[PDB]
Amino acid sequence: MDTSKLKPNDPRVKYETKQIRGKTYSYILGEPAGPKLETVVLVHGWPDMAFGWRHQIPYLMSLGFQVVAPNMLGYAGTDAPRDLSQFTLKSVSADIAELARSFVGQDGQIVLGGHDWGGAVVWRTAYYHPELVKAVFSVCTPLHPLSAEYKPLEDIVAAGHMLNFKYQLQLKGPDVEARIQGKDMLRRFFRAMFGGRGPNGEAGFSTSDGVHFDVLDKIGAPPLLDEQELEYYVEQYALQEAPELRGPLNWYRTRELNAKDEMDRAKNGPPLRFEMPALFVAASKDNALPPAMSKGMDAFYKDLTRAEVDATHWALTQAGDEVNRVIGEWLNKALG
Ligand SMILES: CCCCCCCCC(=O)NCCCCCCCC(N)=O
Repeated sequence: MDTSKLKPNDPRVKYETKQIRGKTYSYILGEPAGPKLETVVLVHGWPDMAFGWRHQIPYLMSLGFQVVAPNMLGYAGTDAPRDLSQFTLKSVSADIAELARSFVGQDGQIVLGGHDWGGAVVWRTAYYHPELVKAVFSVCTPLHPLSAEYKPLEDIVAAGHMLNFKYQLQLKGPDVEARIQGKDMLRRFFRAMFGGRGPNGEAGFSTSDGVHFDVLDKIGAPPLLDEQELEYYVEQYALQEAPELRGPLNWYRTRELNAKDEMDRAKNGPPLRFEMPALFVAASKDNALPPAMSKGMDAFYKDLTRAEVDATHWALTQAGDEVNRVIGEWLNKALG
């Protein structure tokens, strides 16, 4: 079995859809080499897609795992509902549970893995659906406690707090959705998000201000995507109806809806408490999700393995071989 990363439209995997909780979900499905050990479900974040797991998918297949990597709500071939309540962490966790059980049966279990917003999804999925999740891991995204209060992010950052998330104000508003439309702008956006730079070192993205629109036309080739990977992201994002980023950006519009869900759990539901084997892979150079943010995370876990790779936010690809090894060795211990 060939273990190198997926290429665009790689024939080693299948590309399918299923109706899941009223929505069409598209996904990558890779079948195990050998008798199946487990089914692994992998969950990307923003602005990624299932292909963001292209280093992990064939690796995990070669280890004996069936792999299901959906394009998440809003992305590529998956529906983008207009109703923001579909985008909450609880509703998307329920989508993941139904999709998982459509492969493993209602009584089955999965290994669950996430990155970025997907990392937040998978911790919530393990909390909402402990019947289903046998082991869970996240790259970059630490646990965050159940919301006990709702405060507008504008007020939080105006008091000088959570300043690494201030870019979420721009993303939640109209500017990015209105300006990044069509394949020409999508192409410049992805050159920016995957590290391309301008003639005087201009960056296309900052955690303080979000997308730097006025440098996008000067951004050069991204070091973290090759030319056909970049065009694949453009083509797949162009599957969404214009404005193409409405779906992905809806992940920034749910702070109040998620707070409503989680204030109820903070007062009446069970505590945030993970009894199943868990792994957290921090990324040293992620400015949006810095390792120090994982502070007192260990207190919420019976069995948390920690790792840290020296990589940017795009650790799944930039450090794909290292992340694969960390996951495989942890999974081997967790399952054995
Ligand atoms: C822990 C609190 C709850 C989870 C919050 C997760 C926030 C996810 C998110 O907003 N990710 C977007 C980052 C932007 C990529 C940066 C590209 C530029 C580059 N790295 O080259």
